Amino acid sequence: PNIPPPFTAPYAPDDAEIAARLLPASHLSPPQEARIHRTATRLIEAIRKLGGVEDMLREFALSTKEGLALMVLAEALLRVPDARTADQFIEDKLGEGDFIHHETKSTAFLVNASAWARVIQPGETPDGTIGRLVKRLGAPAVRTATRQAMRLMGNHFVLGETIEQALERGKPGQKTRYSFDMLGEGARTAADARRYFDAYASAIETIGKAAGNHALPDRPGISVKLSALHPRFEAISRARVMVELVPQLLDLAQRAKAHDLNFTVDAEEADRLELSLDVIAATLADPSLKGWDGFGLAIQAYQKRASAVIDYVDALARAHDRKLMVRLVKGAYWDTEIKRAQERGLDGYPVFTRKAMTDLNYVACASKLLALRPRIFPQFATHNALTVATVLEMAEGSSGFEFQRLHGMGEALYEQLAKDHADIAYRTYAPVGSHRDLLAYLVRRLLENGANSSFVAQAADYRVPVPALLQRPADAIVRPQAAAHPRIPLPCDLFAPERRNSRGVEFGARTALDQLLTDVKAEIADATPDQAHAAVAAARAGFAGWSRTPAGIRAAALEQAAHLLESRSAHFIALLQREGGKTLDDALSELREAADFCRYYAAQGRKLFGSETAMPGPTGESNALTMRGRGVFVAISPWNFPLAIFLGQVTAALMAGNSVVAKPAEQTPRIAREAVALLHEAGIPKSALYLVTGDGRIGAALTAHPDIAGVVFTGSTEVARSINRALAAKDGPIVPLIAETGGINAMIADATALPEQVADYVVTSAFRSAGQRCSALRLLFVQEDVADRMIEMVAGAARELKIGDPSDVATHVGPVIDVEAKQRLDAHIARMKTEARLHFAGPAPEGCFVAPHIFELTEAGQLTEEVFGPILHVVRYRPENLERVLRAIERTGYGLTLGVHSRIDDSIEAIIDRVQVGNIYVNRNMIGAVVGVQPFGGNGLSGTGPKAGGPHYLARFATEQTVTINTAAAG
Amino acid sequence: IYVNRNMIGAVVGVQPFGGNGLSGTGPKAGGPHYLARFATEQTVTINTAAAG
Amino acid sequence: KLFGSETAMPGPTGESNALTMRGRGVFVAISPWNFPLAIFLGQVTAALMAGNSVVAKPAEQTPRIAREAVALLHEAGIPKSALYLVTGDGRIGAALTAHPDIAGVVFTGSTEVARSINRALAAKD
Amino acid sequence: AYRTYAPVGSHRDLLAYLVRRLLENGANSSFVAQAADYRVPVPALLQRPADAIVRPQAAAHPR
Ligand SMILES: Cc1cc2nc3c(=O)[nH]c(=O)nc-3n(C[C@H](O)[C@H](O)[C@H](O)COP(=O)(O)OP(=O)(O)OC[C@H]3O[C@@H](n4cnc5c(N)ncnc54)[C@H](O)[C@@H]3O)c2cc1C
Ligand SMILES: Cc1cc2nc3c(=O)[nH]c(=O)nc-3n(C[C@H](O)[C@H](O)[C@H](O)COP(=O)(O)OP(=O)(O)OC[C@H]3O[C@@H](n4cnc5c(N)ncnc54)[C@H](O)[C@@H]3O)c2cc1C
Repeated sequence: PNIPPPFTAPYAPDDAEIAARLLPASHLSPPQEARIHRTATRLIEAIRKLGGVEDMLREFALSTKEGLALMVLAEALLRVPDARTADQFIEDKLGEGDFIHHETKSTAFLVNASAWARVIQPGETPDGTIGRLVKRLGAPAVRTATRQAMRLMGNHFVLGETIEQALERGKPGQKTRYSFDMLGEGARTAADARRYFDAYASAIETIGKAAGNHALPDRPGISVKLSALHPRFEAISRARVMVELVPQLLDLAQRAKAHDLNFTVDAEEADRLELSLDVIAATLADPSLKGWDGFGLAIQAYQKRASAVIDYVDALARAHDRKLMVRLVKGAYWDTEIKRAQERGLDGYPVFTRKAMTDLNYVACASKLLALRPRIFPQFATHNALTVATVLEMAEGSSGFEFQRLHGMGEALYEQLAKDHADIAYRTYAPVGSHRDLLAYLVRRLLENGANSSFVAQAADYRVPVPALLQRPADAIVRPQAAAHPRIPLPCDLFAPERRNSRGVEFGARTALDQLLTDVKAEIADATPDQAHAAVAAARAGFAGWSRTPAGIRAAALEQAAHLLESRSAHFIALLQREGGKTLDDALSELREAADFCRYYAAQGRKLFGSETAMPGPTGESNALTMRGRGVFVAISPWNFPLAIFLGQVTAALMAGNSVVAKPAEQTPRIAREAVALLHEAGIPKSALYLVTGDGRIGAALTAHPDIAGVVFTGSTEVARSINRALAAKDGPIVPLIAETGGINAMIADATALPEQVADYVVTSAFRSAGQRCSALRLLFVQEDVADRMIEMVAGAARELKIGDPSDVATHVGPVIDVEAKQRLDAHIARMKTEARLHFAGPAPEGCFVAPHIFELTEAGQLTEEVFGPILHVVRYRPENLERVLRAIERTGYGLTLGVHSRIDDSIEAIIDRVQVGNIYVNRNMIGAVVGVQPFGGNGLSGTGPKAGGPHYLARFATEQTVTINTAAAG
Repeated sequence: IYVNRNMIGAVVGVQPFGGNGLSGTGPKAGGPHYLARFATEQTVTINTAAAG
Repeated sequence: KLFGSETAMPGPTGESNALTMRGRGVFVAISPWNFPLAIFLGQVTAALMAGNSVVAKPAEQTPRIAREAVALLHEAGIPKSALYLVTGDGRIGAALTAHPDIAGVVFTGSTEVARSINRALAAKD
Repeated sequence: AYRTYAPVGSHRDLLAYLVRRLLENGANSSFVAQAADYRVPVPALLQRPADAIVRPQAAAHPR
């Protein structure tokens, strides 16, 4: 049969339609249900008859953060050479003080062994995760919880500083009772991708030398992650991924085949499904994998596409005439998928949103997989007693499949299953790898053991009666229309009923990305000072009628502008790419933001200007407060968000009842002209909105005009002051100036932060849009104990960014706006090269490009200007010198964005309390403020306020009027 | 604006008082838009996904 | 109502977004002779309420009431370090408003003086 | 100094004693029960009685 086409199932179909088929098909005869019920009751009875992570979380009532901190402290304590020394520490030091120090050191130990190896003053304020733990449970219970974490870490994990040390520790002249769930994921650098490859290769040899003499399926397996093997494993980098990753995955599959092992490609996020299936298919196709039945992959039942992934895998197996071992799981990234679909404004969720639907689809999928025997050998990975009992019933035997579990979970379940059914096979995986890969793995692990819907958690809570654990999924759903979770809105309804959300696109769905790429590919004289003056006068004339147009009618025009923007998204995205130099995601994002500005100011507009506010007062008198347009606003906009900031400023002014003269940046008048024509078409009268183009001279003519009633300006600090001076110089009214200006934006990362995550956030914040965002990271402060690893990881990550033509989908970093910008940037770079350590200087293509650069400074004071390009500055610091760091941030006088990366709530809160920055971003990137979600704007040298996209913005464009009427003659 | 009564003696919280043009910048003293002008906004955005 | 608590913003799951309002810094309060108690206290307590510290310069003709008011505020709970009274002419007012460390001016008085204050502010770097 | 008492007697007198004993160990307001529930932070166990009452008129239980 034919090799199947590239996988392209619909990403997020409707749950009800799926439920309409799954509900009737799940029906079981009374004797089938009786067997299921009995088997499952027995399994749970055994479960409720050792210790696991969930038990520790439940016993001390620990959050996932606290669980994490104790397990990290436990691993550090287990690696102390002399056990008595750890014992001394636990009793004498732990819980007595140095709470943050212990948490910081034990976490740093995971990337910098040297870091972990003092005298504690009494009466120390208990802060940090551990100190807060101690205030809550008492120091003695914390010691007890750490010792339990120590038994868990020592018994359920195979760990070392290096893979060689992990592998040596996990050794059995016999066979290992465990398959390896390797720790690695998401290479950030080319060197990370090689390290993980070598770890996998080394693991396979160790596993091989101890594999026993039986045939599959009774040989050990290894689990592998595509993201570990390639530093840009993403849909937009598919071309380079097919060429680079496939040979590497092939090399490991071959090494595995030589020991006749089970080799399994793990399933990761929904946006990587298609790409992974492409990688897997091309790899499987190689003739070198013939005559071996161990190749396989995981398939996630929580996805709506799961059943189609099974069809695809089967056709693949028939086309190449292979036997595959296929792992069926529910799925480990549920929270991530919900969040991403909301952020990306998708039209639905790739996963089910009711737990019972996952459970339903898992059983339907198991049923399908069982009938693909013997070509497919199904592996059912679950620790759910009901799921196990149900799959066992459907198999009608015990041959041709196995179950799977993770070391430290499901032990009692599968022991009992083995007693009641001697021919049952189950595979046990152990997590194996290096300390530097532990944190990322622990976080994912802890979300499921801490989940309340989790079977493992409930079974361990004796409040939950056994029969509750045995509810059939079909009886929890009942009706197809109930399939979706009622308390989780679709992304388009995220703000309902306040306003509609703009639509995004899933780049990981090739149908969506291809169409978007296709639609997009398918798509000005200056003004004289006299024309600018005529513009003001014409706007002054149109003001009277526009200010008196009812607020509902002004709002309707904004909402219609939003609708037309989204309807013509391809036209505007094409402009943003060609005139703005933006990558596809930046342009799409800008388009969304422009439409979000319209709907949001429209909604705030009705609330603010829709009706008067009655003031309390004496009887026989009415007092009403209203807000009226001010006059003609002059809107001056920058080149870097030439559509969204342009429209945000303009539609705010219009919404408040002002007429507008808008002057866009010299570099981007075409998009501004398309925007203005669009507003006119949406309902803005020709007499309320005028576009005037030209240089700073034209801008200065507008702002010097005696008849204007206010200025809204976004741009350089220097120009804002001159505008402010030109206004204050007039003898007329003092008009409002709203000025959003630059920043020297810092980020603080401590040693409790995950270095791979921070690296991601730093790369994005500093280098996305070639650093041409006002919110961009300019200055990273990183704690010395993790500084070398963090810097190396950011540098290695920056080197994987494709720089080039913005219209190419694979491009990460497009050109800077113009030659003058490139000249200023290249001059700062030349200076920094003689002044500070160069950690990275990327290769730029010929043309208007500047590549990411990373410099380390001796001190923050060496950075004195905002440099508007892809250039990161790094300062390493000592933990006790945080005060010097905070002062260094205060000293610039700026205050736009600040990033904070830390596990420690008390440190985060101490930083928030201290700084005056407009936008603080904790444990995520510092860019992409969402309208109505992150009201965006800074203070000090960074801006005047109020914040754009927030609830205090519109009022500033208007003036108040109080009407007081003596009503006593009416009675 | 005062209709069929005198033009003086604005009462705090009843007649938010203050003018525009050459008469003032705003916001009106004794009204609900006054305090905000003396303050600055701060947005704190926290990724809480690790907590669950 | 305004500073008592943060405003939760709508947003995606797995993320919190809170809007707060903080003091700006040092406010200079300049008040006229014609409502020497109420406009003095209106401007002063508003700035204080918003979380700013205040340097208040009353009109030359009415410092005695201004001093009694400031003393009364201290006694009612305003720390000495949050509120200071400076008396003198327009030149003293001009000293306060030209100072590079102040975070805002609240002014009631003549149109001509407002412009000169506004010019002195815009002149700063 | 502290004195420790042991329950001493015959089986025929146990049931009546156990019932009374079990009402206090099972009580949610019970200090012993709360201290053994790690959900309850140590500072909660240390609330002074006078601060739970606050006002004389609140002395009686409202429900
Ligand atoms: C050996 C092994 C290997 C694995 N490999 C992978 C892999 O490569 N990729 C991967 O993604 N997973 C993988 N998993 C699965 C993941 O790690 C979890 O263990 C698994 O999802 C838990 O399922 P369950 O039957 O044990 O538990 P349960 O408590 O029955 O099921 C919990 C699951 O339900 C789902 N869920 C929770 N809430 C909702 C909701 N509101 N709506 C819809 N669904 C919901 C989630 O998927 C959650 O994990 C693997 C598991 C094992 C044991
Ligand atoms: C050695 C010993 C001998 C004892 N002998 C006697 C005896 O002879 N007669 C006798 O009656 N008790 C006796 N008790 C007391 C009784 O057995 C309980 O042990 C005691 O009341 C618990 O108090 P506490 O300080 O340990 O615990 P706590 O948890 O502090 O206090 C619980 C007590 O609060 C009271 N209480 C609970 N709810 C309310 C409420 N809503 N309003 C008002 N009060 C409330 C009850 O008295 C309850 O026992 C004795 C206790 C001991 C240890």
